[PDB]
Amino acid sequence: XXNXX
Amino acid sequence: RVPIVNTSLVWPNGLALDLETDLLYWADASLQKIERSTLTGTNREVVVSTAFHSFGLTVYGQYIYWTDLYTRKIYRANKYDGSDLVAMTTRLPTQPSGISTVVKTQRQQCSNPCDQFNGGCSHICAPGPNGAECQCPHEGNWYLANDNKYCVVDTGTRCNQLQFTCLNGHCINQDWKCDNDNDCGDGSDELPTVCAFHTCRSTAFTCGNGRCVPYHYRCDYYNDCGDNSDEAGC
Amino acid sequence: QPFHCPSTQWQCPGYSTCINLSALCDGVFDCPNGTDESPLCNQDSCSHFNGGCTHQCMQGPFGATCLCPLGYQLANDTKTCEDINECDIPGFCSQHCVNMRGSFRCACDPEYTLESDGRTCKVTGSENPLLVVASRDKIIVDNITAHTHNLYSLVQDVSFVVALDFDSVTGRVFWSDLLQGKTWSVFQNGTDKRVVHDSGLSVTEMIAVDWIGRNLYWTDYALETIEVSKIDGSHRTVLISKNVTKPRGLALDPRMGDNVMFWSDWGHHPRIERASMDGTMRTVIVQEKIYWPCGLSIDYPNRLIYFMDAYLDYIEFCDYDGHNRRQVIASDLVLHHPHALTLFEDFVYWTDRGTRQVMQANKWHGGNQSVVMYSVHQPLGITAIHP
Amino acid sequence: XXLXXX
Ligand SMILES: *[C@@H]1O[C@H](CO)[C@@H](O[C@@H]2O[C@H](CO)[C@@H](O[C@@H]3O[C@H](CO)[C@@H](O)[C@H](O)[C@@H]3O)[C@H](O)[C@H]2NC(C)=O)[C@H](O)[C@H]1NC(C)=O
Ligand SMILES: *[C@@H]1O[C@H](CO)[C@@H](O[C@@H]2O[C@H](CO)[C@@H](O)[C@H](O)[C@H]2NC(C)=O)[C@H](O)[C@H]1NC(C)=O
Ligand SMILES: *[C@@H]1O[C@H](CO)[C@@H](O[C@@H]2O[C@H](CO)[C@@H](O)[C@H](O)[C@H]2NC(C)=O)[C@H](O)[C@H]1NC(C)=O
Ligand SMILES: *[C@@H]1O[C@H](CO)[C@@H](O[C@@H]2O[C@H](CO)[C@@H](O)[C@H](O)[C@H]2NC(C)=O)[C@H](O)[C@H]1NC(C)=O
Ligand SMILES: *[C@@H]1O[C@H](CO)[C@@H](O[C@@H]2O[C@H](CO)[C@@H](O)[C@H](O)[C@H]2NC(C)=O)[C@H](O)[C@H]1NC(C)=O
Ligand SMILES: *[C@@H]1O[C@H](CO)[C@@H](O)[C@H](O)[C@H]1NC(C)=O
Ligand SMILES: *[C@H]1O[C@H](CO)[C@H](O)[C@H](O)[C@H]1NC(C)=O
Ligand SMILES: [Ca+2]
Ligand SMILES: [Ca+2]
Ligand SMILES: [Ca+2]
Ligand SMILES: [Ca+2]
Ligand SMILES: [Ca+2]
Repeated sequence: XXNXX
Repeated sequence: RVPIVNTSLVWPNGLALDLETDLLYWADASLQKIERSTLTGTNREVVVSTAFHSFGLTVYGQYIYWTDLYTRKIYRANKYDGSDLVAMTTRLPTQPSGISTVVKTQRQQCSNPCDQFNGGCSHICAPGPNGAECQCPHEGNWYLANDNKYCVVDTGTRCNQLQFTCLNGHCINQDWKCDNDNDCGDGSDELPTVCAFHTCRSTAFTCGNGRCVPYHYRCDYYNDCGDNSDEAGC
Repeated sequence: QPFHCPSTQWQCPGYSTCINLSALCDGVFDCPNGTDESPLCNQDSCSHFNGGCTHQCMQGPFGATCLCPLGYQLANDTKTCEDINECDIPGFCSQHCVNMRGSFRCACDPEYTLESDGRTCKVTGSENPLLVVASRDKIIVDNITAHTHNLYSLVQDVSFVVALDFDSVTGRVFWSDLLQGKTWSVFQNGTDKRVVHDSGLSVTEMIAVDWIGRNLYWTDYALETIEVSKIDGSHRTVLISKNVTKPRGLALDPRMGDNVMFWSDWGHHPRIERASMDGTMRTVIVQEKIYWPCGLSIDYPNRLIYFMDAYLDYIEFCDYDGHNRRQVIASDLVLHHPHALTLFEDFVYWTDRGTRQVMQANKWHGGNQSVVMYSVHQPLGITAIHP
Repeated sequence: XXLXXX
């Protein structure tokens, strides 16, 4: 997915 | 600035360092594994073969703790081989991010060269592998003049090795430093930072306060040594 | 040479300082760490009747040291050499490990041939194995041709396949359809889809054919029975019914020496049960540290029953009596909800309903983990077609 | 995933 916080 | 491990990392969210054994740990979110290696990155190994979307990582004692974004838990495993894998928390209401240990015992301590006259740097210094490394602030354009000890404005007027660079950009000749004469005007060439490591020409005379004067400035027309040591002991 | 102590003066480890040679175990710490007063000092030289060592001997600066040949190890007190029991470490020898005085002997079943190393053996046949898995809509068979995996469907009219097994005598593939409530059979070439059980099935979990006695065993979750029938499905009877709550797993050992059956039940008080086929000699073999047991398979050369767990998330094996229980994959996040199990040579294959993948790994230690294929739906059944 | 295949 997204490697965000 | 050099790369340590750079072959197959994708999404290295976590990084940890174990001072007890000097091994480096990191975690990958896409590869979903936690790897260890030496500080040089030679003895690379895999500690945990499946760690999901790990974000934070921290090693204390015999275990490595990491938070997982996918399954909102905190896990642990043995730092050497990844055994004893258990979940510290239930599924948290939100995704945990970041992790650290609170340790009361003082960690490894070493003598900071910056603790002595700011290490000779002008504004900001940090202890390097061999000695204190000077640095310049984030605002303004600067360059490491004067043996990388002085941060001076980067106007492009680079000046000769036969000269001493001031904080004002003026380059008096290098013999004028630390003679208790404010040749800089603002006293930059006379600050205690440089005089603690400077030294007096062999063809000059050394003052008690660290200043340097030619011999014809002793017991002479006027006092210019700063502690009356030129006029004393003729 | 660069600055160090290149002369005979005894240099302490890591330091730029060297000391006199008389310092060794003389009573006063001379090196910064006291290496002269070494923990291995005050041991008699090898002139003291070989220093008591049972093999070759050393009498270096640090007291004395006993050494042993290959296949041997030191005792705790370094008094004598001791043999390594190479068969006591699982997976060291693929089949039938035998321990010698300082070495090991190995052999494999008549279907296997030993390799250059005397530990590993491979199948003697010239035919590669086939891996058959049960996706919801289709049956997927993997041509295992030197890791050149090639997916293709086996049968087309499948709607919901759960169980899978094969008959080597006739070369057919058996499966049960959950939506149709039928058991089918086909040739490995996808031809001759004939029915065997057309009614009397509600939720058939796994199917295990008896290739020696020409029988067919299966477990039905809704009926809570273990049933047996002829290989063509003619004569059906209920085999096990007393305390059978939620039977899932099923494995068979039709070899006349064993003639034994195993099944798994995940009701209250879950357990793995062992009984002789015809259900006379019934006993429980595994009931400790078990919760949602799922899937069974038998290592025929070693007579080990491999079993899996969906709640505790492990893969284990044990003897036919339940003893020598061991873990191959435990405390590992790779397992989420494994369902079915399959063995071949030294590899173990299982289907995971959580990750929707069928995976592989060393059937002894659980390493060398890899992915076999990704399935759109949950892969339920799995079996390996090979003589 | 619930264990009941049905
Ligand atoms: C798919 O495989 C099946 C099973 O092999 C094939 O069906 C039949 O298989 C037999 C195997 O022996 C073939 O050989 C025949 O055996 C009889 C035994 O008495 C023998 O008398 C015959 O002379 C012959 O050797 C048999 O030919 C074959 N049946 C057919 C229709 O040819 C089936 O053919 C295979 N289908 C495909 C897609 O090739
Ligand atoms: C990954 O890291 C290695 C160093 O560990 C890099 O290898 C160096 O590459 C430079 C050129 O970029 C050479 O001048 C060095 O001699 C190389 N060092 C060695 C030991 O080979 C490698 O280029 C890096 N690769 C990437 C993709 O950054
Ligand atoms: C699938 O596996 C089968 C069985 O091993 C392979 O069939 C043989 O393959 C070899 C090598 O190509 C041929 O020389 C033989 O003639 C084949 N025999 C038969 C009965 O067909 C087949 O090639 C494999 N197919 C794929 C896609 O790998
Ligand atoms: C089926 O279940 C019952 C209940 O667990 C079994 O009865 C128990 O059997 C043990 C001996 O193995 C006794 O020690 C218990 O006292 C019994 N409990 C009760 C409540 O009766 C019974 O043996 C099982 N029967 C079969 C055919 O396996
Ligand atoms: C995965 O398979 C590889 C071989 O494909 C294994 O590699 C061996 O690892 C052991 C232990 O480090 C070494 O002693 C051998 O020299 C290795 N052999 C080869 C051919 O690489 C490896 O053991 C397997 N997985 C594990 C348990 O690490
Ligand atoms: C050897 O010593 C260790 C540590 O005391 C002990 O744990 C181990 O059981 C001993 N092994 C044998 C074979 O005596
Ligand atoms: C003083 O002497 C020290 C040691 O030799 C350094 O050379 C230093 O650079 C000297 N000072 C000057 C004039 O640069
Ligand atoms: Ca001056
Ligand atoms: Ca003067
Ligand atoms: Ca000593
Ligand atoms: Ca031995
Ligand atoms: Ca689970």
